[PDB]
Amino acid sequence: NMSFVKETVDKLLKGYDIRLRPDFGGPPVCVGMNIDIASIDMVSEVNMDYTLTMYFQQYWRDKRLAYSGIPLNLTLDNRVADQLWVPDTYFLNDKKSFVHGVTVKNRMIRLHPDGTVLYGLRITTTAACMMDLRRYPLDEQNCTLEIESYGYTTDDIEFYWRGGDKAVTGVERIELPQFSIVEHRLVSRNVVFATGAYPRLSLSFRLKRNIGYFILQTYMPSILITILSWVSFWINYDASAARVALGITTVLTMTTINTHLRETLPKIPYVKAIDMYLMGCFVFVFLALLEYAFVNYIFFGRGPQDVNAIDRWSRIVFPFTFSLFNLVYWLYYV
Amino acid sequence: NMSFVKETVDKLLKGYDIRLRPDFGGPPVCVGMNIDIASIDMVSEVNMDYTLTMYFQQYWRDKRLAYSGIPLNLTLDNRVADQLWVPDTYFLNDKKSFVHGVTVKNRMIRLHPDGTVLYGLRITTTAACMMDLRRYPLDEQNCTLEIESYGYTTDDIEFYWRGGDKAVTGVERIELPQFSIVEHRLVSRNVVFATGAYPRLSLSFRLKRNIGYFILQTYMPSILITILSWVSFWINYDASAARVALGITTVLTMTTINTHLRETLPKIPYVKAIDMYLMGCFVFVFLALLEYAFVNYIFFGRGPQRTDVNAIDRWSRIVFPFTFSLFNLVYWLYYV
Amino acid sequence: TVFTRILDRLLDGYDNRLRPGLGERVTEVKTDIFVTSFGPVSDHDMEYTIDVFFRQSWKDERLKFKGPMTVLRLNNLMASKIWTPDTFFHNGKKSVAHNMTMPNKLLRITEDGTLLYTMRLTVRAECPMHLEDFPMDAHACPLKFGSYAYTRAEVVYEWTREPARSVVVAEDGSRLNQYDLLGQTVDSGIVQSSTGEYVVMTTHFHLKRKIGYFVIQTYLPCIMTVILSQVSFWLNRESVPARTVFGVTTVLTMTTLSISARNSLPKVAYATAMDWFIAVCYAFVFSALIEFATVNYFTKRGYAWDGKSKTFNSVSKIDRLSRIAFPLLFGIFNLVYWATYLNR
Amino acid sequence: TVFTRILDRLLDGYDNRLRPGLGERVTEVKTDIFVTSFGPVSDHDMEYTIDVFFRQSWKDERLKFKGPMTVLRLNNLMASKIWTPDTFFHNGKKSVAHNMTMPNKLLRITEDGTLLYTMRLTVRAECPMHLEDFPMDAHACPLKFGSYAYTRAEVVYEWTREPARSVVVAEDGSRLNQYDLLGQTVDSGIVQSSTGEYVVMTTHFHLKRKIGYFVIQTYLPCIMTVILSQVSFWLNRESVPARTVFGVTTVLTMTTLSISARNSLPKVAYATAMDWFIAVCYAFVFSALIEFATVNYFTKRGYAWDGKKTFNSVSKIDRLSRIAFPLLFGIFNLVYWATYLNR
Amino acid sequence: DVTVILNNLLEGYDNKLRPDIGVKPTLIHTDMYVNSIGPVNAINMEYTIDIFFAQTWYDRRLKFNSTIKVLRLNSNMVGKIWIPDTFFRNSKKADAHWITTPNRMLRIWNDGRVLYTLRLTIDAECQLQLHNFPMDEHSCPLEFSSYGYPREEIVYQWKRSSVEVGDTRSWRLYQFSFVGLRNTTEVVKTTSGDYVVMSVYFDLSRRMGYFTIQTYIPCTLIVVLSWVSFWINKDAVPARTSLGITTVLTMTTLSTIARKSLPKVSYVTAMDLFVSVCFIFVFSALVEYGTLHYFVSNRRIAKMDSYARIFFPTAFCLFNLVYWVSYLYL
Amino acid sequence: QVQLQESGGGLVQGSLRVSCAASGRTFTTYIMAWFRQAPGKEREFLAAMDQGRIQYYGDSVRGRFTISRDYAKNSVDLQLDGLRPEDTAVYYCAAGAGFWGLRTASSYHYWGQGTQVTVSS
Ligand SMILES: *[C@@H]1O[C@H](CO)[C@@H](O[C@@H]2O[C@H](CO)[C@@H](O[C@@H]3O[C@H](CO[C@H]4O[C@H](CO)[C@@H](O)[C@H](O[C@H]5O[C@H](CO)[C@@H](O)[C@H](O)[C@@H]5O)[C@@H]4O)[C@@H](O)[C@H](O[C@H]4O[C@H](CO)[C@@H](O)[C@H](O)[C@@H]4O)[C@@H]3O)[C@H](O)[C@H]2NC(C)=O)[C@H](O)[C@H]1NC(C)=O
Ligand SMILES: *[C@@H]1O[C@H](CO)[C@@H](O[C@@H]2O[C@H](CO)[C@@H](O[C@@H]3O[C@H](CO[C@H]4O[C@H](CO)[C@@H](O)[C@H](O[C@H]5O[C@H](CO)[C@@H](O)[C@H](O)[C@@H]5O)[C@@H]4O)[C@@H](O)[C@H](O[C@H]4O[C@H](CO)[C@@H](O)[C@H](O)[C@@H]4O)[C@@H]3O)[C@H](O)[C@H]2NC(C)=O)[C@H](O)[C@H]1NC(C)=O
Ligand SMILES: CCCCCCCC(=O)OC[C@H](COP(=O)(O)O[C@@H]1[C@H](O)[C@H](O)[C@@H](OP(=O)(O)O)[C@H](OP(=O)(O)O)[C@H]1O)OC(=O)CCCCCCC
Ligand SMILES: CCCCCCCC(=O)OC[C@H](COP(=O)(O)O[C@@H]1[C@H](O)[C@H](O)[C@@H](OP(=O)(O)O)[C@H](OP(=O)(O)O)[C@H]1O)OC(=O)CCCCCCC
Repeated sequence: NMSFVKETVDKLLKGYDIRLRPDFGGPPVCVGMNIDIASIDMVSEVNMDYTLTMYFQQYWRDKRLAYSGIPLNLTLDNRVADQLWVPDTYFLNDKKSFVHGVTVKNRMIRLHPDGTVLYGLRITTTAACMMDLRRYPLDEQNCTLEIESYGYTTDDIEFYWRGGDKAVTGVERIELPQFSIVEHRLVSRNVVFATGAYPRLSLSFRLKRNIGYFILQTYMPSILITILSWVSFWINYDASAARVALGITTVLTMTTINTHLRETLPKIPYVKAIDMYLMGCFVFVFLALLEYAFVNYIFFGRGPQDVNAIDRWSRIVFPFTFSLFNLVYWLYYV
Repeated sequence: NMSFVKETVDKLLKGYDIRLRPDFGGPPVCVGMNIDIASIDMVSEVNMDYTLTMYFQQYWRDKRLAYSGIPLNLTLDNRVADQLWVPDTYFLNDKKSFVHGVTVKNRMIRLHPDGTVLYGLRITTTAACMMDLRRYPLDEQNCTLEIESYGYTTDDIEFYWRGGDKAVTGVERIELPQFSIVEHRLVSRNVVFATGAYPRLSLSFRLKRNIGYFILQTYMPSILITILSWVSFWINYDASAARVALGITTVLTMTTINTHLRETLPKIPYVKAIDMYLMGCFVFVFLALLEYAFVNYIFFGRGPQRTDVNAIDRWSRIVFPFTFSLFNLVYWLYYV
Repeated sequence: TVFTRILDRLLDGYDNRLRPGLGERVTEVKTDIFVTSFGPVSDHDMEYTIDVFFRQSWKDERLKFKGPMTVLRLNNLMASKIWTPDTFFHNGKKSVAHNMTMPNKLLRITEDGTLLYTMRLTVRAECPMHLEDFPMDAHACPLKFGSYAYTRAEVVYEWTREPARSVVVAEDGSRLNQYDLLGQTVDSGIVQSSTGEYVVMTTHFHLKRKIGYFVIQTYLPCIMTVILSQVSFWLNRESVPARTVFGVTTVLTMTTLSISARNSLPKVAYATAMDWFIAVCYAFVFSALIEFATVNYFTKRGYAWDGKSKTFNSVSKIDRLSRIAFPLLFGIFNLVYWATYLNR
Repeated sequence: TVFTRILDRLLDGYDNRLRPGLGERVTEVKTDIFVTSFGPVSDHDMEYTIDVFFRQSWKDERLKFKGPMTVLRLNNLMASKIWTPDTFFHNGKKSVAHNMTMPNKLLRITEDGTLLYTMRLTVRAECPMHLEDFPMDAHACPLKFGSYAYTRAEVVYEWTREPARSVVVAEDGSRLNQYDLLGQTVDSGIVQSSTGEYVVMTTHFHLKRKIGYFVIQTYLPCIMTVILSQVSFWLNRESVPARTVFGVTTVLTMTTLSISARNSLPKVAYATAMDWFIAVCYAFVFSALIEFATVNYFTKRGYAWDGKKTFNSVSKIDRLSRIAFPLLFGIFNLVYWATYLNR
Repeated sequence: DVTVILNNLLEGYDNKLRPDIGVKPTLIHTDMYVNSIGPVNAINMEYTIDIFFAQTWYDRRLKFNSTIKVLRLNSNMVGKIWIPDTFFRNSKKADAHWITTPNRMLRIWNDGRVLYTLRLTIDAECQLQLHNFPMDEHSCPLEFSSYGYPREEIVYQWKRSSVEVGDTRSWRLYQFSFVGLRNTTEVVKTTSGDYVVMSVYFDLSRRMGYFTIQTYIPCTLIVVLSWVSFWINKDAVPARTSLGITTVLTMTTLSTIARKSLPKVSYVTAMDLFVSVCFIFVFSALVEYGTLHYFVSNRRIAKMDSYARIFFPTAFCLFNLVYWVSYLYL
Repeated sequence: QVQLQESGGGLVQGSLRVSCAASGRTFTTYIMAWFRQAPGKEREFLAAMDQGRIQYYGDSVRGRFTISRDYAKNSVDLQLDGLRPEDTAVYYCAAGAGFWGLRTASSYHYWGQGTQVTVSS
């Protein structure tokens, strides 16, 4: 009942060599993979990576572990995985990863009577993404997980997603705070190196960024500070201290919006879509204060050698030009 | 000189079962504690913790480890501690701790010819003490370290402090940049869980916060901003763009002082008693700005309807330094 | 010598690689949790830390003995020689099994083979948060555990006592800053994974955020800046530089409070209940500056009333209206705002 | 069964503590590096992350065999039972050998005893950067690796190919924000030490910082602040609260932008080329208010010019400042951006 | 040949027993090559140091007589030979290097002399007495001794070349400069016993030029900003008030940033006395106009602008003569 | 406006599958649950499923009724197996974040409209 099962397992590993690939001279072993994703923890633009937690599982058939007589599937302790052959699959994106160890090292060995063995891992990995943030924050991203064998080439090991396109599950359950997983793909290909041609699988996501965080923090005050630079056109030209002070305060606020948003974001060498907007709204803010110096120079500087017409012109023109600026901006990047 | 010492040490380890404490079926074993503190590294109010680096020693006797013929206290390599029973003492406050491992793992085994064995660890621990910051930064906290065995109850193991007044040394030689250690206490007691009754020793440090950092960074700018809000009483009431621009700049500064003092502090749902002061000094700033609107409404709104503008300014020049002096009298005698 | 050969007899024909009764019956593992310190709940990572004494009791048939002691209180090395159920945490992110100064595990064997195996764990578990009523929200943080490799037909988890009394939180070990643990709810569930059905034990810690910090640092500056922007209604209409410096600066104050209070939060796309308050309080400050632009457009003169009194400007009807309207409408909005969200 | 009996014969009488050819010859370890991602260079820590496949091949006479296979690929259990050269990085700070899901190593034995041993490492090496031309500066971040216990007379490192073709980077794995990886330059060397002389393989990755972040975050806010202070020369001379608010605020902004520009840099105690820009741009800002203090010392009237008594003139030194101060700031931008865009 | 020698040295060798365990204390000659002294963390009162630590000691259990004359070995023999329990006494964090192999090294000569060196980075500890900041100087120590073996069992000793300093130009000393090097030998008395403690003292002065262009240049040029108001007309009461109160606002901004770079000590540094007196001269400038506007307009004083144009640049420059001489030179 | 529109059978002798399609809000992070209310005004818990696919069942129904969510289509499905005539009641579809919940009806702030499931003997 039970001691026969101990006697079976003790002579499966009697004379077992964990340095030999299964059918070491013969055909390559086929390792089928199956990923059940728990969560995606953080998607960092500063560190250019993402954290992925997943149930990473591997089927392969090993004839040296084939038993007979016992009809059930031998669910063994995780410590027997140190006494078996397992594939050396790694991740090229892998910055810092760990197999969970509470309350034990989360491994599973499930032997089948034909020799099929399941090796499941619960892995929290930190895979890298170089992100194209040139349309930030109105952009789509593409984050990839690059599974590949390390020491066995395509003549020693083969990879395939198990279940076709239903291999990776749990993607629909992922609710990210500022992204939205549109589509995931499963790619199988062989990647050549100087040492050999190794098989590679690729899980890859498409992350469309939600924009409601930046409408609240970045776009809506940048609109309304630009609008409050237009109060000086409804104020007479004699009020020098009034029209300067609202023009000085509106170039200060666009500065403090830019300094608070440069601390959030990484050291990108290009100009983002939000930097085109903040420097774009800064022009309409700064032209509203050049406008008073144009008015003050005409009346008080070139006086003895219209003043109401320039203000009356710009009351319609600068709201029309800024509304035209948003029409060009919000239709290009969206 | 060497061959006889090798025979005795290999005899003590022969047949030695490390799964059994000394007197496994008999009386409990006494384990005496002895802590030599290197330093207290940082006491973070944000994470509500403190880092303690200490030399941690344990005396107990083991009659399986008794030898004869050698007058020397045999100090062995630290790898023999994997082959001896050592107590499973744990720290209940412990968030994250590690035994230092340079250039070897900092353990020691010093056998004695009557069975006594010294086991000494060099532990850096991060223990969790929760803080009551209702008197910040004029407060006193205390922070404890709860030494306790895990697997053995009070019917299997006993703890005591070796020299229960002078067990923990090196407390007076700790330099903390914010804190001044007033005293330390050693308490030996028992705790009762669902599994059994366990022996527990506690090392507690009553920390008093030095306040010289906060006078020069928080209080004296809050004093001198509030005094500069009073310059708009010696300014004529016709100067509308002067008395307003002085007060509006002054309500900005009390806002921006609060922005730095919410960044450096944890998120606790009460008034931290530096916010008794800053919200209080914000009122003296905000009432100085309401004073001009009281002036500006009487002279220009209640003016043509015919009640002394110069008397309101002369009243505020006396009252507002007198009221702010009484504010510091109540504040610095309540919290000190 | 006597107790050594009792333990060596238990390990003669014992195999720790296989479940007790691997081909006969299921393995009931009774579980008990003593939460010492329900640690700090990180808002930005949407997680929480918890320290427990995670207890596991089950019967092993092969570890029967007859000796002097009725129960063997043994070392933690023998726990690595006996079958231990592979319990993992379904929502754990990065959790620590403590080993200072020794691995904090106790193994107790009674004389009928019933094992008692407890271990001290620091668990950093995931808590899905719904921040639509931030900061006045309350939410449940689950602690969910089950076997990793062994299914319902192999290992079934149970609670040692009645499940309302099977998870005990310590009194003195609170270790919370914002939240307030109102109580726990203990339940039990079943998954359908790609490898079978697993018995899942579950504890739900029901937290409620105290709003004391977020009133002080956000709401009271936002309320009193609206109270600032209404003071310029009481200033005279001829002080055009005084009210322009007054009005635009309180917009800069509300701009600073908008972007700084949003930082102390995750980056969700919806609008939190604090963000509804800051947006409307910005609109009172925004409308107070547009109020002066209407006053400035109808001033018709440039000089003010000298005290000895030429024609002068009357106090405008739109300023005497907004002294009454805008302080009242902000007080009515606080009755609407604070009764909508504190009632929830 | 057959290959189990082969691998046992290789490890019978084998000593993993002695060098191959211990008294006979000198071990010749041929090295190769495939850089997967030249990771983010840390400016504050003066380090750089590099993710490689460090490859080292040598010949062990004791591991000969004759069997069914010429080159038998192995699990890396046997890599710990066989002598491997103790290659360490001379400027590595804290690097990681990856252990997911196994140790990422491979040991391949040929039938003449030639060993192929590779391993995937994340080297966080040390790059000494002289930031005197910040941010228009170029650097050469080195990888230096050699043996640790065996001297020049016992082990000799080489490259597997021609040396410039050995260290090869990937075509898509850049992983850089600020820096251009403008190729590299490898070189061999010998580092004498109190214990002996060791063979050192050097590799200098030549980097150049992209300028475009600091333009839109420091240079463009500082230039448009100097222009903002020079807006005030086109006003009248009697609006004293108007021109003062131009004067004080642009000093506040250039004080704020000077502090916010150092924060993207370590705390070295000298003046970078960005700091020379802000200090001169602060001089044009501060001189605009000293210009107004000169004008207000000469104004002599409190009332402005009516649209319809004697009035006040247009302050002849304001006309000179309208010409000279945009000119001298334009001349300085010609001198600044031509001197530092050559180094 | 050499395999025969190595298995004879380990035949009957007990690595738990100190050499000469009942004869005499084990004399150990230590050596140290300081590769780099990294970032001196002023806030945490740390400093990172990379040193190559070497030790020689005689061991009569490892004697052989052969033609090989030296046994140059990897780190594989370190786990089979007695290695001293040298710990760094003031190390907050210390890590040996394990990439790619263990970076340890072991020679054995035929007379029993054993050389052992390893690569170590140490986040050591030194209490920075930050009086006279940022004009001060420190001597941050690095201390080591045996852990379990007292003075009667292990005695340390320096060699001829005790501490060998590298190039000093590839170090991460940013605000500091390596000016000196000092060693000592002392015996501490802890509870376990007397331990011979080696100690290396690294003298570090200041590269001062960072805090000039970050606090001193902004604080001086904003004190001069308040001096502009005295040359600006008397009856410009919105402008003179905006000169005064806004200059105070950026003094409060600069006062916070200077304290941020240094830890939260309670005493007053030389940085603090400069910022506070520069805050006083900005404080005094607005109070000067408050008395001037009240006595003249709201009812000598009519020349007090002419007096403040001379006295306030004089009082600030005479303060700098007191400050910069007595804190740098004396 | 969130509308938990239900569907499924209302006349059965035989298995049944009552469905509940959601609209207006993604309930991936929420908990969607099934309730029962007999004539007699007693809301009774039947089934619930967490975000992490964990099935909580009532005591009288553990083993008969099987819950299964579809996280893409935003729906929850109750599989009715072995319908005794005592289960003739109105089945409600709830969707909440359970605070003091997963058994309490007052922890679900989104509701279906009801389905008269009648078992005839
Ligand atoms: C994010 O970014 C990632 C990375 O760039 C994107 O992933 C890419 O996705 C596309 C679309 O799925 C991939 O293209 C496919 O590749 C597969 C694999 O081909 C391999 O295996 C074949 C046998 O199974 C073999 O025949 C192939 O050899 C051919 O292709 C190579 C290509 O270089 C060529 O050199 C050879 O000469 C051969 O021609 C190869 O070894 C391939 O099977 C696919 O072809 C199918 O689909 C196309 C239509 O897409 C159809 O026309 C064909 O008839 C066939 O049915 C297809 O080429 C690509 O490989 C992925 N890139 C990488 C680096 O892996 C991802 O799409 C981005 N978005 C998201 C949301 O993730
Ligand atoms: C930091 O803050 C913490 C928390 O406030 C402080 O911790 C507490 O410190 C006090 C001392 O200041 C501790 O009290 C002492 O406990 C000992 C324990 O003795 C044990 O053994 C006895 C037999 O030898 C036994 O009788 C005791 O049982 C009694 O006490 C327990 C509680 O401990 C109680 O449940 C029982 O019913 C009994 O009453 C116990 O097992 C006790 O001996 C001390 O009593 C002596 O001293 C008091 C005066 O202090 C005197 O009145 C008594 O007559 C007797 O002489 C005393 O009660 C307390 O246990 C600590 N609590 C915790 C949770 O750790 C800490 O001190 C602070 N540090 C600083 C520096 O301020
Ligand atoms: C947010 C507020 C928006 C207000 C938008 C208001 C848009 C709009 O149309 O305003 C016009 C007017 C403003 O009047 P207001 O009191 O500001 O200005 C007086 C008005 O012009 C008189 O007609 C003048 O006297 P008169 O010619 O010699 O007889 C008087 O001159 P003097 O005394 O200097 O000699 C002026 O001061 O408003 C209303 O009357 C009430 C409107 C209530 C609107 C309420 C809307 C909520
Ligand atoms: C940093 C700048 C420092 C400038 C220091 C300058 C120091 C210095 O000596 O200035 C004097 C003078 C300023 O002249 P400015 O136009 O400012 O002032 C007029 C001048 O004083 C006339 O003499 C007055 O007329 P009057 O005959 O009395 O009736 C006239 O009175 P009114 O019209 O109000 O009735 C004043 O407005 O400058 C120059 O002439 C050219 C200097 C070019 C200097 C160019 C420097 C760039």
